[PDB]
Amino acid sequence: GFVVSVKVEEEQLLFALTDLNAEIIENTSIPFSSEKKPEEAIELIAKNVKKMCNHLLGVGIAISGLVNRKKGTVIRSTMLGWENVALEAMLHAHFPDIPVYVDKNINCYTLAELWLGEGKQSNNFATVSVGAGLGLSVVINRQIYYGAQGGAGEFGHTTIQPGGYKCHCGQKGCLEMYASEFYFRNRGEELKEAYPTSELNDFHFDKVAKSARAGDEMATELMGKMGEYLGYGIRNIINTFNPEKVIIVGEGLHHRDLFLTKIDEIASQNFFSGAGFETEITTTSLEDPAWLQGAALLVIHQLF
Amino acid sequence: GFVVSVKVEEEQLLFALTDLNAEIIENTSIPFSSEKKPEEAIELIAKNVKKMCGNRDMNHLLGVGIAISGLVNRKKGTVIRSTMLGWENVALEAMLHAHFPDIPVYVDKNINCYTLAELWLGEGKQSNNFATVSVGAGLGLSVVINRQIYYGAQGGAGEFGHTTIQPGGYKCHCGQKGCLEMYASEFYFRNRGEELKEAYPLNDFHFDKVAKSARAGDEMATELMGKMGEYLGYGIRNIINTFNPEKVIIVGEGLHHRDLFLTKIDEIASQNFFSGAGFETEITTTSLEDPAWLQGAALLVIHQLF
Ligand SMILES: OC[C@H]1O[C@H](OC[C@H]2O[C@H](O)[C@H](O)[C@@H](O)[C@@H]2O)[C@H](O)[C@@H](O)[C@@H]1O
Ligand SMILES: OC[C@H]1O[C@H](OC[C@H]2O[C@H](O)[C@H](O)[C@@H](O)[C@@H]2O)[C@H](O)[C@@H](O)[C@@H]1O
Ligand SMILES: [Cl-]
Ligand SMILES: [Zn+2]
Ligand SMILES: [Zn+2]
Repeated sequence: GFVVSVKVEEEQLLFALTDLNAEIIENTSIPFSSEKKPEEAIELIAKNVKKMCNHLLGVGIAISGLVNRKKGTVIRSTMLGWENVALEAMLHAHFPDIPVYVDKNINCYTLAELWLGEGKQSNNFATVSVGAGLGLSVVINRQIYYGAQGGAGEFGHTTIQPGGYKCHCGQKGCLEMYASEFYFRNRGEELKEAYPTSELNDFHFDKVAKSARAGDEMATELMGKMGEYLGYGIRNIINTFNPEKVIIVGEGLHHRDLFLTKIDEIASQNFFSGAGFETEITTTSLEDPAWLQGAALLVIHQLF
Repeated sequence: GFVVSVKVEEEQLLFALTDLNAEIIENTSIPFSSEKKPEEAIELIAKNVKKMCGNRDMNHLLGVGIAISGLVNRKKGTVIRSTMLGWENVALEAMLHAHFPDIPVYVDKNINCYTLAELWLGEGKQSNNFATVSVGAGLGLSVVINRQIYYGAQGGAGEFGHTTIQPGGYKCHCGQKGCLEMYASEFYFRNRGEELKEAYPLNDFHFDKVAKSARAGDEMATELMGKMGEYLGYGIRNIINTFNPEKVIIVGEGLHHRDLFLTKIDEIASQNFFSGAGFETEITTTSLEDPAWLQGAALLVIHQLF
């Protein structure tokens, strides 16, 4: 009795085999750029699901973008450049009598928080992810809020700087262009000429954090500003939702020492704290594999 | 039976007498700036509640509903924080009960009251997840999820006017810098208008006055009004990407001058995460009018009594 879950990131596919309590039995990571390559990615997924396995009760998939959870399709992921991808149908060519379920990445994480994490107690909280992009999932009554057609929570594509950086979504000035890994490239390209002896020219989160800790001037400017914008974003979430608490999650937390304080400084100055009512902003006690545990719970709740 | 409703604005107090369908029977408005004067406001409210009742059996007054800006504790009827008014911990319901100790008094945020009117009387009656956004003196939001207003943890949800649209921008009455309200409401006209004086050699920055000058062809007022509409567009875009509402209902006194900014909203807000995939979100103006703030505050009472 087992479930297989998948997280489709932009530069790697993650897999796990879990039991019926979403406890991980095995997990792996396959380097692959899925950008504009859904068919090839899905063949790799099928191959790697088969590799991990009769008593496969389902496959759960966490992915970026607008998903139709009813049909198992990826309507629009501008993170991946995927347009109307029939993910469930395509995997069912390989695994005919195995349920496939798809949901937005951060919604899957939030299922994990609800069942295993600091969303055990709470009934109204928000989950914000930091890393490659910026994600949001809001829980209202221990239920994820999906909005009219499952698209709620594209908080990364709220405008934080009108007229600012061009986003992958087609808009200018999206929060994700300032309050995620994308900022390091957007701003780092502009700063090259001013900082010609910077170590830094790979703008992945890890590399930027490494250089910032090493005292590189450009890297610390990038990391400092990204934290400020993330602070604005979390403040916005607070003033908008009045959540009981905000739970920060995501791979960016490997470098939390470089931005959490900045987030707290900004986000704790909010509409309700002006009256003396503080909103708790806390980091998840779950780790990176909870994206996969959550995608598994996607299947498990469909069963029971 | 009847109820009396009140809307506490920043420069006037509005009143209505209402039957139990929220139909307005009487109304009045007193020009009074309640800015840092809660005690005087309550005396005026008490006076005008009585005036609304007229010669009626006061025994038939079923309750009083009050629409107001800011963070309200809707259980105790306190105004915890209205930075629009400069009020903090005003025990509005208790102060009123001192005058009317034997009738219910209910308090809620202004745009929540309007949204009750949309739910019962308007374009919200036929929807289950929609967002209501008010334009005028400030920028309000109420979101309905399953035909219920979403209040969040302590009733504070929807301070969307105090999301940051321009980091480092205009100082807001809430204490933050760069709030959406400083760009997508009447406040923008003062904020930006003061900066544009030297560029355009209009001195009253109220919404009505700026609208008048913009229609008359005043370059400054036209520039103010266009940009305000752009910012309101971004605000509504953000609402859409955040909530994926079935629809957005625009409401408020700012709509008296809708022809000066509504097309700018649609241009910006229609470009959103879901419309990129061919799914349009309807953005429409309410068919209700200004008195629905008062009808909503009456519904606040009625639908808590019955
Ligand atoms: O925050 C870490 C997280 O970033 C992405 O997911 C968040 C977010 O990214 C874009 O805004 C999409 O439009 C949203 O639908 C996504 O929720 C990465 O995809 C994810 O792998 C990473 O953990
Ligand atoms: O939009 C017209 C409306 O503006 C104000 O109410 C909206 C909003 O103002 C601030 O952001 C407050 O902090 C919020 O609690 C309010 O909902 C005016 O107070 C109102 O009279 C007017 O109709
Ligand atoms: Cl600020
Ligand atoms: Zn974007
Ligand atoms: Zn503000």
